[PDB]
Amino acid sequence: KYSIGLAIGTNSVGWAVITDEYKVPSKKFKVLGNTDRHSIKKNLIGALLFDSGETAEATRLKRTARRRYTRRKNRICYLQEIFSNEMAKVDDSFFHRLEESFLVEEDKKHERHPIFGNIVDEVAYHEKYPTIYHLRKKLVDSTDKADLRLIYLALAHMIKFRGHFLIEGDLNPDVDKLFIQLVQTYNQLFEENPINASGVDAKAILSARLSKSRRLENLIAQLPGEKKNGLFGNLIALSLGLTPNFKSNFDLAEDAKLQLSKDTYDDDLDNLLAQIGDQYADLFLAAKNLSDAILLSDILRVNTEITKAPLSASMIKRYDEHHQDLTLLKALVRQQLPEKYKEIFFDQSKNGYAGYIDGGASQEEFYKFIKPILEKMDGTEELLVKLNREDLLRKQRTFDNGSIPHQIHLGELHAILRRQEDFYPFLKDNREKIEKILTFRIPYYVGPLARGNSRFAWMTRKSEETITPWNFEEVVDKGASAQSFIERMTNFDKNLPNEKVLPKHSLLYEYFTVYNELTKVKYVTEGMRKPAFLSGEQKKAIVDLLFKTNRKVTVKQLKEDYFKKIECFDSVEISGVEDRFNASLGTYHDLLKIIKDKDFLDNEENEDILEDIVLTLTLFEDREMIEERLKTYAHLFDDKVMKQLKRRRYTGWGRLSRKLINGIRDKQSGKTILDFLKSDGFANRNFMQLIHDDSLTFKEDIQKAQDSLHEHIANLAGSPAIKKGILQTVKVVDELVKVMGRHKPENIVIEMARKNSRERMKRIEEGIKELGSQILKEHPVENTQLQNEKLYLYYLQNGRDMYVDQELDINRLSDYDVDAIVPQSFLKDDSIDNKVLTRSDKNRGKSDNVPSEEVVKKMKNYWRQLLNAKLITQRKFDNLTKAERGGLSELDKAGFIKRQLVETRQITKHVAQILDSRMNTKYDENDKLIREVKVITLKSKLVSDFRKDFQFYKVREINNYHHAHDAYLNAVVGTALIKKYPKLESEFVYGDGKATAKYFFYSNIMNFFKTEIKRPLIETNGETGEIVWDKGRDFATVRKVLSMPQVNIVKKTEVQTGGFSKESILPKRNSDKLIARKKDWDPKKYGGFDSPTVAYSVLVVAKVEKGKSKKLKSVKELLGITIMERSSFEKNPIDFLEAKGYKEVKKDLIIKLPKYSLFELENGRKRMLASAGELQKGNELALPSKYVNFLYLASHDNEQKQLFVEQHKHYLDEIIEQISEFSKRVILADANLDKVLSAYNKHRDKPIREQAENIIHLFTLTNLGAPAAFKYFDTTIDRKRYTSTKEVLDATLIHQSITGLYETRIDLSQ
RNA sequence: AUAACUCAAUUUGUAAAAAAGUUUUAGAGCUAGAAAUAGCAAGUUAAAAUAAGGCUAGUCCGUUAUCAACUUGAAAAAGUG
DNA sequence: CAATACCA
DNA sequence: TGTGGTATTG
DNA sequence: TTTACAAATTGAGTTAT
Ligand SMILES: [Mg+2]
Ligand SMILES: [Mg+2]
Ligand SMILES: [Mg+2]
Ligand SMILES: [Mg+2]
Ligand SMILES: [Mg+2]
Ligand SMILES: [Mg+2]
Ligand SMILES: [Mg+2]
Ligand SMILES: [Mg+2]
Repeated sequence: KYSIGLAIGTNSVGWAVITDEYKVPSKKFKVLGNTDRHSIKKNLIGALLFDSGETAEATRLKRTARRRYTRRKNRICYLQEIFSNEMAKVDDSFFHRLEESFLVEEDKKHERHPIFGNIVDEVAYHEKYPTIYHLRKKLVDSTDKADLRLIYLALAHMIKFRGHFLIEGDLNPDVDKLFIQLVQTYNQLFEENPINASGVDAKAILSARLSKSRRLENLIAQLPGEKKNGLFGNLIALSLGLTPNFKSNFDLAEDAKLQLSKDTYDDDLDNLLAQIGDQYADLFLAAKNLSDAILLSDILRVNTEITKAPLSASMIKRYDEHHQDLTLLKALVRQQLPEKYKEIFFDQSKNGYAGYIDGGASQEEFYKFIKPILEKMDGTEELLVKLNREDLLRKQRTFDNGSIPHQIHLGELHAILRRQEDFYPFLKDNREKIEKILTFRIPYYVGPLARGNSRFAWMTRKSEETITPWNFEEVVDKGASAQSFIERMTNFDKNLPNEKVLPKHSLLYEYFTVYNELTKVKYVTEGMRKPAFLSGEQKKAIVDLLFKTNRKVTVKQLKEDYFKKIECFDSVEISGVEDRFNASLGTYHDLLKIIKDKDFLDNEENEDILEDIVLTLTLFEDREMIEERLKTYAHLFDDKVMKQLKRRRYTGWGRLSRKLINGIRDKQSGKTILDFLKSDGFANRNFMQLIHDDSLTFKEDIQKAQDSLHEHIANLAGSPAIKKGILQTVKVVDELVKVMGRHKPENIVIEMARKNSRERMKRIEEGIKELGSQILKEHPVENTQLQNEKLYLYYLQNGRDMYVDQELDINRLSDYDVDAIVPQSFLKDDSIDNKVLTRSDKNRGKSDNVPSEEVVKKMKNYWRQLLNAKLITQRKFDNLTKAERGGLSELDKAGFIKRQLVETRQITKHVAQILDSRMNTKYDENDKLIREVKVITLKSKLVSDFRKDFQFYKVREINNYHHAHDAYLNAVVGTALIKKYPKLESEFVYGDGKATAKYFFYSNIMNFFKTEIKRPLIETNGETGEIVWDKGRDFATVRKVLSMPQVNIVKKTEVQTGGFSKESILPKRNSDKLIARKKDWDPKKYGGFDSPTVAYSVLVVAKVEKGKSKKLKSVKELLGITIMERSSFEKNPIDFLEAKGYKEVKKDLIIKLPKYSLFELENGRKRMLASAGELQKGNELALPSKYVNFLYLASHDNEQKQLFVEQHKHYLDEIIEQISEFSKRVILADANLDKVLSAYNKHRDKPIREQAENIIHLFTLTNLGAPAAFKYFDTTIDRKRYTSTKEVLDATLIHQSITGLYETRIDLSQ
């Protein structure tokens, strides 16, 4: 009797019920509650709206951060624990004074001076050590016995802020020396061509505070006859951390583009050295050394002969220079600009020095402020020099201290420990403990150190001790934990669910892939009548001769190196492989290079061992654990080989198990899968064939060896945003089926709808750096500017034309074109992957295809450079160069066209599967499923084109009806489509020369609706005779449906979750709005939080005390229960409310009111709950469809439409009138309405297009939900808010089911 | 439609870490003047907190997902036009 | 208790 | 961006 | 801000059920 239409979105689900003749039914539904109404008429069409479902990222970030905080605190605790006794002998209350430092003097239990406990000693301390780094340096260098408190302070300061762990090994803090060394190995390599390094200050040039490239050019500038692109130049550039290509230096064909910071460098250099010889290893090693020394050089900036604390010395340098320069600046301003002195050094709100030190001004803002002040005056040259160096008036605690490795803090810590252990025995006994406190780090592959109460943890205990940094290796089972880290995420073999999957780089797996690809190769020569398979002997010969001697195997190598040299063929045609084999034996060659024993690798006896080794290399990444794991094989190799093996690492997992590949044997033959791959008589059967062959036993054994709705939907792949929509639409369908008397629909039609700046700037920076371009230095940008498409494309194309080979102009982007690589008539692609910036799109070649062969030939190399620089992707490149591969065939065109109407997205298929499996649950006499309900999926293009062809226009900003209308149209068009063409069920319905034909077929699939293109008035199906569409009266029905005033729009009521409030930590203030950051921290003294989020409101009817005498007065109001207060209120609401001050609370009248709670008042006017103290607009403006269509036409053959617009331009005043009466009845914002009427009367002189486009903006005044601002023409209209929820307390509350068809209304007159 | 492999791109989920920022306190302000108020000297650092907190007491957990109303029911869930 | 600006 | 909390203004 | 890891998914290709 009926079908269902569905439109699934990220913030909405549209639904509709249709009958046989495309009508939507209307029904009487019962109304519950305490009001007048017993029932209500409802149309069976509507839409559910909801806030976006969120990902789990933020929660994760905060969680991990939390853990870091508690662990840091623990570190400090360990330290103090060690210091306890001996500190008790010296100062009874030192640690207590430390821990209560935050407290106001009034609340302190001890003296207000932290370190010593009296004014004179404290002032003395600060006088001697103005910063902590002074004390650090003192304690590192001096030999005197020191106060235990200062020792503690230094150690604790080093431990609390320890630095990163991005560098492995030990650091011992130079550049001149290693530079001389590089020159040495260079000149000792190139005797005929020497370099003169005399008078060259390598230290000042390389450690200079400049960009790496500039410094490179500075160094090269001191070398005559030497250029930056030369070998030595590339070595220095390697040391500066650029991306040099040593190809041109060594006449290579393979580009030696090698970056030092890149993780693959250590293998890139082996790959390169294997080509030019091993004499050159010295050189590159020296280069790396110099690179390290340079890195240490941006960090330290102080001679290592003065002290063993270069870092602290550097901070002290910052201090001294800040002092001197501050004195200088003060004097200068005193002399020359005496009127600006107060502004600069006294006002915190002005970004001067005062705002820099005492205000919220950053170093960048401060530098911005004094730049023209320094420029305007005289004697401020070097100050400007330091300003451009970002080295002017530096603080010591700065944003750029993230460079500091933990090894140097560790260096100072160790030095201090060694220094003072000569006086304090406990420092001697606890040196390594403290060092480990700074050093220890929980491995990422271990996870939280939990004991059964963490859903995130996986680590296994080797003993039931409390875990400390010092007993970690003995208590934690590192191996089992590291293994569990991987195995809890990896797949099992689908075919054998109890078997683990092999490593992707396993030798056996690669043998499998190579043989599987090899088995389906065929060849023909002159003498043979038909192409033949490769035999077992041939396959083995090819493997041994080609696959075991070459990294990759090409077709040419197959022909020449095999078919010519062995089979004696001068010519042969091959069909199994393209250009070169996809599979290869990479691990075989890796291990061949490492262990240097082909016979060992070829011996079948060593199979298990090699598999275990590769497994170890894959499963782990820790070199120590890898080493311990490989110990059982230490007797088989030399120590050198053992270390090389240690360095070798792999990642990634296969798809099949070892038991599937080479374990299970066929009962009759006794052969495994791999055995069949290597030899199978005449029929070289595939893995797919072996697995499905009824004459073998594999299929038998495999078939032998073989989640609620919410969980199922949650486990799908996709954004949680769309998943929310999926669950919601399932629930909607359930309710609709319930409404229809528990009868199932005939059909269900579903349609599914289709920061970054940082990533963009990153892409462009790395790309340009790879390209070695200067365009970034010549044309500097900001990430916010890259939001512009043409500019982003400009930088991605290195400021060149993508079709012509010429430079473009940044200032002329408005004259250029953005062309689509594959025409948008075929591929609806809006991404950068299908877009390109060119001067004129006519230069692309033909507009009917991929860019011409001419262009491809002209630009291929440039595109290659862009590819290697990651400025374009592989897909973009392949699309750009398709013309040399025959361009777009007709098959491709037909395919694209059919893809424009046939959904292929996996997630939608999952939706259809869920619905289908929920509806059809019965099987027939042949044990086959009975499909009572047909689930159809369409793309949005069908309904969109339908609306555009018969003028059922959509304007989103008028109201929310368009979702529901979309669902309806989905149902109609879908059912009609399959009723007309029952053959297309394979394409649209869930479950189990010609190119031109398919093209024209799919391109005119929707022609049966049209009356002329010339077709009959009544459209039926040829075989059945059943009428599918009546052009005379069905369009009328659709038009009546879209014109229906009442449509069930329901905003999902949701409890608010998340953070308690704004994170801002505010200063103290006299306001009850402030919230304590800790239990005893009175916010009037300490400041705290502000602006909490209400989880849900609550209706309270009770009494409150009034006046001095506390007279009980009856009240009725809304109380906002915050997220922080929720658990307490839910534990015992009465006690909570009474604690709030309420008395004699009517417990049974307590009503929970989440956000978006709906209330109705007088003239059909509605409000939604935005908070406990604010409301949202609750009504929908049902504008008559004539006005919607008129607006659509006016705001955007065409001449008939223009004539319609001009003949009906009086519609404007009518639309304004409708908006006006609606606003007067429901919105109640007279000031804004006056502004609107006035502004509209102002621009009544403007063209019709413009007036329509700006009338579009006016609907935000009447839109459902939260009020917002909008510009009519140039007049901004500020939002009017509903800052009181009082009127709601006497309105009628409305409880709605998911469709809004079931209602319970409560008159809040109590 | 499905399976294995090659190349690339995207998305989701988890763990271990760094540097800032903010807040209160501690870095004896000095003179003149009864008084607000002038004139000048100064500033770079540190401690502690970083969701209130919880029991399961761990070097653990605390911001995702999920949620009309009513009848029941501790609760989970069923039922109701 | 408006119009209303600023904030995260 | 959008939108609910807050102090200020009257 | 940095490091380490797994899984789908899309889409250009080779071979199959
Ligand atoms: Mg805490
Ligand atoms: Mg030179
Ligand atoms: Mg600071
Ligand atoms: Mg190939
Ligand atoms: Mg590994
Ligand atoms: Mg939530
Ligand atoms: Mg800080
Ligand atoms: Mg509801």
